[PDB]
Amino acid sequence: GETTDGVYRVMTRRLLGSTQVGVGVMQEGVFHTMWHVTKGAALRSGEGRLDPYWGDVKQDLVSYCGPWKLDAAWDGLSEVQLLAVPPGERAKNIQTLPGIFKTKDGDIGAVALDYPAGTSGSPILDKCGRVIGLYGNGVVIKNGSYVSAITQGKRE
Amino acid sequence: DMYIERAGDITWEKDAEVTGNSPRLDVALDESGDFSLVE
Ligand SMILES: CS(=O)(=O)c1ccc(N2CCNCC2)cc1NC(=O)c1cccc2ncccc12
Repeated sequence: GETTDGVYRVMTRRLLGSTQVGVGVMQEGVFHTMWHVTKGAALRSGEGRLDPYWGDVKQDLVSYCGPWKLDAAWDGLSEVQLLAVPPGERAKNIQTLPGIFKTKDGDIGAVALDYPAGTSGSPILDKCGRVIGLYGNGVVIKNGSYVSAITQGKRE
Repeated sequence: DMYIERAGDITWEKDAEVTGNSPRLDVALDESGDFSLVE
């Protein structure tokens, strides 16, 4: 399969035509997406097969072909870019200053941007081009607007 | 069977479009990976 680094669409033909269910990141030979996009199923790339390697329903993350590779963190100060890949539309950078999710287990960066559900797993980057996490898990607020965490996995 | 298609390189792009606010939200995270607003 195609193992070039970068951002990929995740598609299914199990529905009408070809439907984009989400997005993910190829880095160091490993495919990274949100658990809720694949539910941990295998993926095709050409006639290549990607098997799940690691997942966590609570983190809502999954890796294919090896361990989670993405270890950059939001600085807590500086703007970030959501590299949004919406269904049937080109990759588009959207620059924003994250808010905070406050939890009993600590503070998490969060982005207040509203994109189709099929954008689930698009990467959030820092000024140096590093993936600080994945968009598409969060919350609907008083306004009926969507705020996503900056969801990041642990590297061993 | 789900399949993947390459959509782009991962780069910072200068003069992107700039939008969204920065809310401070009290949230809880359940065992099913669902976040919710605490009030
Ligand atoms: C509808 S979905 O297939 O994308 C989906 C399925 C499942 C989940 N899960 C449920 C259990 N495990 C944790 C999370 C989340 C999602 N994402 C969303 O619903 C969504 C993603 C982006 C943006 C949004 N904006 C507004 C509302 C919603 C969204």
